Amino acid sequence: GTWNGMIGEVVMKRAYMAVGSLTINEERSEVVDFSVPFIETGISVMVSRS
Amino acid sequence: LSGQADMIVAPLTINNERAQYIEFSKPFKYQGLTILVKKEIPRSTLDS
Amino acid sequence: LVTTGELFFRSGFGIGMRKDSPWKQNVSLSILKSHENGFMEDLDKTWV
Ligand SMILES: *[C@@H]1O[C@H](CO)[C@@H](O[C@@H]2O[C@H](CO)[C@@H](O)[C@H](O)[C@H]2NC(C)=O)[C@H](O)[C@H]1NC(C)=O
Ligand SMILES: O=C(O)[C@H]1CN(CCCP(=O)(O)O)CCN1
Repeated sequence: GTWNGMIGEVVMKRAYMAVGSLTINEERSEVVDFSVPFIETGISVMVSRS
Repeated sequence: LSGQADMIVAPLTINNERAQYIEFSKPFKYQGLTILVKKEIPRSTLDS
Repeated sequence: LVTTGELFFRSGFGIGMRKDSPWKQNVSLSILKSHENGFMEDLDKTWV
């Protein structure tokens, strides 16, 4: 239940705003406010060019 | 903005103007931008 | 029909109306809920 790391700092107001390459999760959504993303990502697969 | 319809559902981009006028939620679908042409039928040009 | 080169303006489409409406948070809730069940992939396999 207790958040740690960057999320923990934001929850405990130690870090006001957050900066980092962290994706969007529902658990974080309930404890912080997710801003508009600046780049996209997701479940991707990489294969050898061959 | 005139109050005719309540909620909008449509694939509309989010520029600065309408964002200033009204806020938006998370983007349900990512997208990019591309030119489209009806290719070309492969043909070798030469006389004889 | 053929697409171009590389795509540009890597944007997103979501949903937003007048500011008198906290429904957009539930919209984000629904999009993440479908992220947790694979429903946009259902839409993709149906349409896209
Ligand atoms: C919008 O999302 C909010 C966030 O939860 C919803 O608010 C809940 O409303 C239900 C009943 O509709 C209550 O049982 C919960 O206690 C509420 N949670 C909180 C803390 O807000 C709401 O249902 C969603 N849509 C509406 C109707 O605004
Ligand atoms: O939000 C975060 O915590 C980071 C985490 N990164 C996880 C890397 C994938 P996996 O967890 O190792 O399978 C992705 C970028 N955002």
